[PDB]
Amino acid sequence: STGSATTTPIDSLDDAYITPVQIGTPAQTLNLDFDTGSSDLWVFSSETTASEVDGQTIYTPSKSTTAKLLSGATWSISYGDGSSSSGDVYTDTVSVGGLTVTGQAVESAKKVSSSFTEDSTIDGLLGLAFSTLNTVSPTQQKTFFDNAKASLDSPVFTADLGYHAPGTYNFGFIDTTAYTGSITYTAVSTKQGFWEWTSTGYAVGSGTFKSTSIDGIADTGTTLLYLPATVVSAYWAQVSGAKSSSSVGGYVFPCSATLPSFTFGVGSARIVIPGDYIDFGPISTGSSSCFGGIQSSAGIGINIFGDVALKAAFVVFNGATTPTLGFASK
Repeated sequence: STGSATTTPIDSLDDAYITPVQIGTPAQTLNLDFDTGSSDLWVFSSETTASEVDGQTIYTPSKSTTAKLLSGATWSISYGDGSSSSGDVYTDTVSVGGLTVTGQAVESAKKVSSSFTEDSTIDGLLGLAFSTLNTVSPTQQKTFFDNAKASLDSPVFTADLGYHAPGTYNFGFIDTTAYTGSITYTAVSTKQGFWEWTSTGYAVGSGTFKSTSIDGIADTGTTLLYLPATVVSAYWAQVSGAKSSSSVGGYVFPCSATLPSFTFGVGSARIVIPGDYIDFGPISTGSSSCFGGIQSSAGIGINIFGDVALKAAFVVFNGATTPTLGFASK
């Protein structure tokens, strides 16, 4: 079996992408953020504190004939940005673009941090990292992808994110019309529970490619590209007037400047991120200072290949026994 769903940017900056997901019987449609950097499927619900809900669509398990409380199970998650959520667990039927899983753990939020409350367009997250990161206690739960794996024609999912445009998430098949050339596959390490891989180097604009190993994770739930301070200083040194601002919390550049491209290595192949994808607009409305898409990973502890990098390629997440990541130009 296969699944295919459209993913849409939440705003004009591609801050996040939402995909419609059907939960329960009769179906309740929620717009979820597909996250390859986490492993929990959690939603805003009829149990969430009324003051912490601001325009989101909520899941109501009492209105679903297939919903069952997972007695005693609780979950608690904290993200890299400082945001958090916790609550109880239900099992229910979940479908993504025609692909149905029965008995999926659906984590019902009782408490959510202000970061989630502010985003009225996001009804929850659908975790696609390895099930070892799931926060359900005492019984750890499987992700939607892990539960669907047996039914799928191939144990894969693909991410095809658009630049200021909708894209696609496919499950169980590789669309050979969505990319040009061939797909380069690279080894994944599952030791930390992420889609962790090693990039073979980088280039700034039309400069020479520097061969160097950059270990990082493929994360659809992170907006920006976070790389080591050395690489990031070499990129921003090419932008006139660019500087790191402590007040802003990262590199900023004059909105009048043209940004060079950034190339990252995948084995012997090159993926080129156009300069426009690195522009995240004014820091405040009317400002002449613009926020950059390539930032330092020094304060994080891990290099992250987020949406800025992923939307420049057709990306294959191969969940076979020996997992691999595939990259192709598009």
